[PDB]
Amino acid sequence: VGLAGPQILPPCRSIVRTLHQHKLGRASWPSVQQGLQQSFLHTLDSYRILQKAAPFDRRATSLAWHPTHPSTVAVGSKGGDIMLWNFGIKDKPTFIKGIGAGGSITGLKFNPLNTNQFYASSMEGTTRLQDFKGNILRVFASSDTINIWFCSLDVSASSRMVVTGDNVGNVILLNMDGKELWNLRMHKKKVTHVALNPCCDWFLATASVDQTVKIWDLRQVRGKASFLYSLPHRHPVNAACFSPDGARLLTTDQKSEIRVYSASQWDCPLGLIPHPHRHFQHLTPIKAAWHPRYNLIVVGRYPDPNFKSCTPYELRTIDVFDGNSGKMMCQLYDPESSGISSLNEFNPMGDTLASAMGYHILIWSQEEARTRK
Amino acid sequence: MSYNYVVTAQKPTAVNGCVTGHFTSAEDLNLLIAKNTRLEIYVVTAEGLRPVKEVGMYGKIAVMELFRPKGESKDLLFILTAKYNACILEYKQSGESIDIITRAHGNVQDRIGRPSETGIIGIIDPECRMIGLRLYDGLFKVIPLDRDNKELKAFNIRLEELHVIDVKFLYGCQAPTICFVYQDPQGRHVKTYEVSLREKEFNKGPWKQENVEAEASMVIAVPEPFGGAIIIGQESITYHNGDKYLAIAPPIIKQSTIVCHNRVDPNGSRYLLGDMEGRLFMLLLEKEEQMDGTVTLKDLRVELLGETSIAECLTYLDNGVVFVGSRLGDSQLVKLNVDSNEQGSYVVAMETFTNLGPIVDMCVVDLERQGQGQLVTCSGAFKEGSLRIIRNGKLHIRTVPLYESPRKICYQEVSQCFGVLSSRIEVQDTSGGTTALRPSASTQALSSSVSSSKLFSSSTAPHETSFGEEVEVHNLLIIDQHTFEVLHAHQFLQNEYALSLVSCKLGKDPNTYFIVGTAMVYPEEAEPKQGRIVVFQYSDGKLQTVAEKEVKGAVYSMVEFNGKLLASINSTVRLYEWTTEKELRTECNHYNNIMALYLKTKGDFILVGDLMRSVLLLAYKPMEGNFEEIARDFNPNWMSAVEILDDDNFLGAENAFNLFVCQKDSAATTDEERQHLQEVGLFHLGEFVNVFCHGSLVMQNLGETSTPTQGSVLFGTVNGMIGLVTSLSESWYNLLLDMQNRLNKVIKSVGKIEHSFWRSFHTERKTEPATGFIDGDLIESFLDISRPKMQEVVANLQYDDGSGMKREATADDLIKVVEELTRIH
Repeated sequence: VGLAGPQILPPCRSIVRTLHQHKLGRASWPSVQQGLQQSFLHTLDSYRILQKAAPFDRRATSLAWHPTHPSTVAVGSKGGDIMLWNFGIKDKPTFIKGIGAGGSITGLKFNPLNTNQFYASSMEGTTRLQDFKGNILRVFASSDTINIWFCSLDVSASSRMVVTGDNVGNVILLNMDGKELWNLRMHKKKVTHVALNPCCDWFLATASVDQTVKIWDLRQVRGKASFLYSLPHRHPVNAACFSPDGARLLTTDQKSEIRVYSASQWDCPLGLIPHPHRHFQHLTPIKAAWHPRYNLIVVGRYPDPNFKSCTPYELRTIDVFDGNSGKMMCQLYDPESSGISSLNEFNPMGDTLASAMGYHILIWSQEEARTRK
Repeated sequence: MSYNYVVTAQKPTAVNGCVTGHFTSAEDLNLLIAKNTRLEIYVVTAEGLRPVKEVGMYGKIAVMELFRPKGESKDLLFILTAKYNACILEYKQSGESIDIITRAHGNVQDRIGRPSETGIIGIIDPECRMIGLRLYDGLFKVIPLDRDNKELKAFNIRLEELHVIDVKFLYGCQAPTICFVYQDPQGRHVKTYEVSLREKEFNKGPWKQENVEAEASMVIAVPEPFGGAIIIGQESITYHNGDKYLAIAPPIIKQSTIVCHNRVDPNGSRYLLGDMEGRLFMLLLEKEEQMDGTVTLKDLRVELLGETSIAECLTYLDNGVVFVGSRLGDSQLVKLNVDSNEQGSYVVAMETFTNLGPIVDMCVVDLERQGQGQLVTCSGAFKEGSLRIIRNGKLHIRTVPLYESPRKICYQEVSQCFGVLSSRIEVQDTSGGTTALRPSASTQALSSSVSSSKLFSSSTAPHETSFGEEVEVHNLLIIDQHTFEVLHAHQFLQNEYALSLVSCKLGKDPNTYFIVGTAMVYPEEAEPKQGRIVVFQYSDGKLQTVAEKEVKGAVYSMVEFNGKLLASINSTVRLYEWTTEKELRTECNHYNNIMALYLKTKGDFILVGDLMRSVLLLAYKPMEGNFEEIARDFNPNWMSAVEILDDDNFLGAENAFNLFVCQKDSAATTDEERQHLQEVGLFHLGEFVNVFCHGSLVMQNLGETSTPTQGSVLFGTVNGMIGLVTSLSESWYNLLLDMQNRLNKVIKSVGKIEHSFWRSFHTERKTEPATGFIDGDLIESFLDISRPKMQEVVANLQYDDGSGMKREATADDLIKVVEELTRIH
C-alpha cells in the first residue's frame, strides 16, 4: 500500500537507459519488461481524461473485446440486448435487441474465425452462436425447461472447444460444431465463471458458489470429480481468470479478497491482494482481469465501511495492482463517473481500457496531443 | 507473396560459455567453447589450441557441462537450449570422420511457467546421480541420471524461495545436496537442501541457513578436501561448511563487481576471479590440518593478477594459461607468471580472438573502391569498445580501439570522415567533478570543443548530485575515414545522453551537417522529459553549433526526409523543416505511439518501429502536408529493430529473438481492413537484432539478370553475428523450402533437435510454425554432405533448370544453385 494515490507519485527509478543496455546484451529481458511496465503505469496516470461515453438500456452484465482491432468492442446487457461499437467511425454503431426482461446475456466471446459473428450465453437457456445482423446461426445446447439457465461461457480456438456452465452445478463441453461428450456435473451450485488456458490446450478452470474453484483435465478425467485439483476458499468466487502466459491464475471472491495462485503447487497461494468488491443482488459481479503483456491486475473498487482499509481515502475508482508483488501502483478516478465500475477490460492491443458501469460504458484512452501544420 | 531468404555472413563470435575437461579422449585435455549456436571443440597444447571440431546446434546453448558417469571411459556432454531441448552427447571419432553421437535427448518444457530473472541455470551432481535445472521461479527440475533415462524424463520440486540468485551441487555428500543463495524481504541468505530421489523432494540440508551480503551473487562449490561453499558478493567473500564460517572484506574488489569464476587447482586451493573492468584476481585458500586427516579452511586471500578483456567467463587450461571468454570484447589466451613485470602485472597476453559483439550500429561505405562496399561497425562496449571495418576477400577485419563505448555512427562523404557517438564512464573525483578510469577517444582527440550551448541553461531548474553517483559522459567523435584517428571530440552537457545521429543535407542549404538527438537524464523520471536536436557543421577540424531545437522528451531516432528531418520524440514522430535562417521548425507530427524507437523511410512512406505498437506504416501527403496512418501490425511485438524491404514489405525483429514480415492486406474490402498489416513471414532467428541496413559486401555484378534473390539487407547482432536478408520469387521459395524438407530428412541434427522446431516462431504468448523464410544456412549445408546423401536429397525432385519445362533434378544442378546462392554473401 502507498507508493501512488491522488497525492502520491507513481514513477520509480529512471532505468529507461536499460533499453540500450539490452541493445548491448548485458541486462536481461524481464528487467526491461519491468521498466516498461513502469512506463505504462506512468502514462496510465494520464489516462485520467475520459475519452468517450456510451449509453443503452437497463444493465451491463458482460464485456468483450474484438481481438484484432483496437477500437471495436462488444457488450452484453441484462435484457439480451447486444451492442457492437467501433471508435473513430461515427457510423452510429450496431444494435440488436432481445426480450428485455428475463433474457440476460451472461457470457460473450467473439468468433475467432468470422469477426461478424459472436458466441453468447443467455438466461433463456440457450448457449448460442449468432450474427451482429440478428440472424441466429446455431444453438449449441439447451435447457429444454425454463428456470434452469446458463451463466458462464468460454471458448478456445487452438483446441476447437466450447465450454459452458449452468446455475445448479453442472458443466457442459461442446465442439465448435456440436458433438457433445460432456455434461457431467462438477459443482453443487451455480458456476459463475469458467475458462480455458491458452498456452496449453487441455486443462480447464471453473469457479462456483461452493466456496471452491476447480482445475480439470478435459481429456483425461471422466469420473465425475476425478478432477485434477481443487482449491478451497473462505467465501464464494466471482471469477477465476488465467494469464496469457498460462502460469498465473487469478481469483476474485465475493466478500473481500483477491488471490494469486501459481503454476507451482496450485494448492497454496503466492499472495493475497485484499480489496473490496463486495457482492450484491442488483450489482453486476466484479471480474478482475489481467493485462495481456505485463504482470498487472485491474479491478473495480466498491467501498465497504467494514473492510479494514489501509488507505484513509476510499473513493469509487479503478485500482491497478502488481501481480507478482502484492501491493498497488495506480488508481484511476474521474467524477461525472461516480458509478461503480463493475467491469473493466483492457485491450489485447495495450492502448485502451473499457469500463462497464451500471447503464454506462466508458473509454479511457489518452488525449491532448500536439498538432501538425 | 513476400518470400525471403536469410543467411549467415559472419558467424557469431561472442562466447557464452566455456569449459575444460576430457571429451575427445580420456588422455586429451579439451576446451569446449559456446558461441550462441556453435559449439567449438579444441585440444589444449603446449603452444595453444588445436581445432578439432566445430558444429552448429539448432538452438541457443544456455548450459554446457561435462560429466563422466560410472562405466564411461571419458566425459559426456550435457547441453540445454533456450527452447529447453536437453541432450546428452558423446564424441565419436573414426579415422578422419568425427561424429557426435546423441546418447539422450528430450524436451523438458513444462506446460506452464514464468522464466526466471537470472535466467536458466543448469548444474550436475559431482557423482553423476542427477541433473538439476532452475528454469522457473519456485521450481527445481531434476533429471535422474539413470541409464534408461534416454528421454531425460524429469520431475519438479517446489522451492519455497522464489527468487534464487545462484545454486550449485555440493561435493563430498553421501546424498545429493544443493546449496543456493536467495533473496527475500529480509535480505539475502544462503541455505542448502538434500535431494531425495525416492521421495522426489528436498530434505533438510547438512548446515543451517546464514545471512549473507545484500549483493551476494555467486556460489562456488569447493571440492574435497575443503568441501563446503564459497559465496561471492560485491564487498566480501565468505566460506561456509557446517560450523565453519570464514569471511573477508578486501577493499580491492569493491570497485567492480565480480561476474565469473573458475577453479585453478583440482583440490580447490586457488580460484580465478574476473570483474567488469577486466581485472583478474587470484583467490587463495589456506589449508588447516586436522588430527583426523581432514582439512579445514585457515584463510582466504585475494591477489590482483592484472587486467584482461572484460570476461564473461574464464578457464584455466594448463601451464599457467587461461582462456578469457568475452562477449563485450575479443577473447584471449593469457599467460600468468609467478613474478610480476615492470608495471606490477602478472598477466601477459598470448593470443587474441576476434569478437565483433556487441554490434550496436553499422553502415556500409565504398571506403576503398567504388562498388566495393565495406561494413563499419560500432563494436564492443567499455574499455573493449572499438570500431571494426570489415571487407570480403574469408573476411578482413581492421580494429580501431576506442577505449570507450560507441553508440551510433554515420558517414559524411563531403568531409571524408565519420561521426561517432560514444560514451565513457567517470567516477567522482577527489575535489571537483568526475574523473575517467583510463584515457580514451573523447579524452585523446587532436582537438576538442565542449558544448558552450546555452539554449535552455536559463530558466532550467537544475537537479542536484550527491557524493557517490557515477556518471556517463557522452561525446561526438569525428574520425578520419582513412586513418581512423580521433580528429575531434565534442563533449555534451552534464547528464545529457546522445541517442541518435545523422549526417545529411537539409532544404535548399548546400552545407552538410551532423545532427544529433539527445535526452536529459535524471534518476527519478520514468521517462525523459527534456532533450535537444543539435545541428553542427564540420569545418577546420571542429564542429560549430549551427542550430538547436529544444523539445520535451528523448529524441530516440532521426532520419533524413526529402531534405527535411524526421525524428522520433517520446510518443511522437515529428518532421522539421530547415528554414533559410538556419533553424529547425516543426513541420508536422503523429502521436499514436507509446515510445517510437526506430524509423526508416522510403520515398514518401515512413515505417515506425514502436516500443509497444510494434510497427506502423505512415505516409506523408505532399498535397495535404500531413501524415495518415496507413496501417498497423495489430499483433503485439516488443521490437528491437525494423526495416523497409520495399514499398510493400516491412521487416521487424523483436526481443524474443524472432523476425517477422508484414504486408498490406491485399484482400481488404474496407478502410478498416486496409489498416491491418498482415504478418506474412515469421522466423526464429536465434539472435537479437540491433540494426538493419541496406547494402552489400559481395561485389555487385552490374547487369546480372536472372539471379535467384533480389535485394540485400545486412543485419548485426549482440553476439556479433552478421546476416543477410534478401527477397525471393515464389518459385525459388518453393524450391528451396522443399529442399529444406528433404535435407531435414537427411541431415543429422546435433542433439536430435528438429530444424522446424528451432526455426519455429516462439514467444511467451504464442507458438507457430515457420513460414516465408528460407534457412539459408541449412541450404548452404547441402554442399558439405557426401554425394550419395546429395543424391538422396535430390531424389525424386522435379526441377526447372533455367527457363523451360520440368525434369528430374541431379545433384550437380542443385550444387550449381546453392553455389550461386552462397555468393550473395
